[PDB]
Amino acid sequence: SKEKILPLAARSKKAMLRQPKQVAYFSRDLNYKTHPDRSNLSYYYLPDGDIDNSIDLSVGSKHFLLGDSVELSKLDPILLALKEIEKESGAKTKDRIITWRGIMRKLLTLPYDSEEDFVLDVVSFDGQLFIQFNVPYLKSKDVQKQTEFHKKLQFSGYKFEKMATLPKPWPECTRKEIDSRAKSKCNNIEQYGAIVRTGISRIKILIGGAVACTADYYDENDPLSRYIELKTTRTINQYKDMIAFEKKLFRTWAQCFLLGIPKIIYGFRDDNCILRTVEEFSTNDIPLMVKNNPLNEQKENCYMSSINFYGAVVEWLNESVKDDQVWKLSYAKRNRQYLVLKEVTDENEKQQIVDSAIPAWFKEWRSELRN
Repeated sequence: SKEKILPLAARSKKAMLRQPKQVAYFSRDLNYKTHPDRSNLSYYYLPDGDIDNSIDLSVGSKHFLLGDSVELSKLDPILLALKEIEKESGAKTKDRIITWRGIMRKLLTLPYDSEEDFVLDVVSFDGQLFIQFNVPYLKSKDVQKQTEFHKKLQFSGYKFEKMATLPKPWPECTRKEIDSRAKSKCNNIEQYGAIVRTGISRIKILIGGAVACTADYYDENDPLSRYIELKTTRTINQYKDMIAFEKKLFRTWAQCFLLGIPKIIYGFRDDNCILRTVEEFSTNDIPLMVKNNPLNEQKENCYMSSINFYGAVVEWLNESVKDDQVWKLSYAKRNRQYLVLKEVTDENEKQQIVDSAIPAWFKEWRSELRN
């Protein structure tokens, strides 16, 4: 089993970035059946009075259910989307890299935020690298998932998301469902997402993304501008707080910039899970705020280095695997020097990984496509 080593300090300054461009959207139901609709597409709404009212983010914690990552981190929604893309287009797309935003954000953050361990399938069916999490690794993640404070934090985030949104546009949204947001559950299953055909170097990449909610409505021409991402962290009170804040904004900027989402509404929950203050951000403004901070003015801008490293990673991916060759891309927190690109063999793990990642529905779909 051949293996290739990619140094962690490698950079590709040549590659420039194409602007993000959405192609299609989806609405996964509560039964993990993805549908091509905007059922879960919510609308942002939060007056200043609500954050003046000291809303509690911990109420109804026991009701917080959540699905499992094994069947969640699956390319099946993107696979269906591409299925109709080639259904009416009639020809395979030039896109090569297909994955989820989580892997991309993790590998962008790697040069400076390297505290991550993961294994990535590198299946190359039909000359289209369907990178996604290794399915046996997903089962192992359940043990690695393990407490109560972290789950409380995710519940705080989802409650903040539910409190600052609306199932319908504000005009048609009746008062009863305005004053019913706090009495609903927090389902971590149904989501609204879309596929983005971004670009780095000379490779077209399809990335799915769980869109939190649109700003005021859905713009039929440039939907990316109207999209908003909702996040919340502990309130800032000292220098260590704002340093952790800056790291969180680094990773959030990486996430949004890969999806090309301009706005960031960023909550500030206190010690006891209560929202205290909120404030907004623009995606393009993040590096300027970070590198022009009057407080603790003190290196260089990690954004360009991360972008160049990600371009080098894309070049590595498109140059390493030739065709229909499954690999396993992994990184250990103790490595800190290289990327582990090993290929799996024995014609059993390869076949089971291919079947799990790509259902036969897509595999048979390409058969008539070649016809």
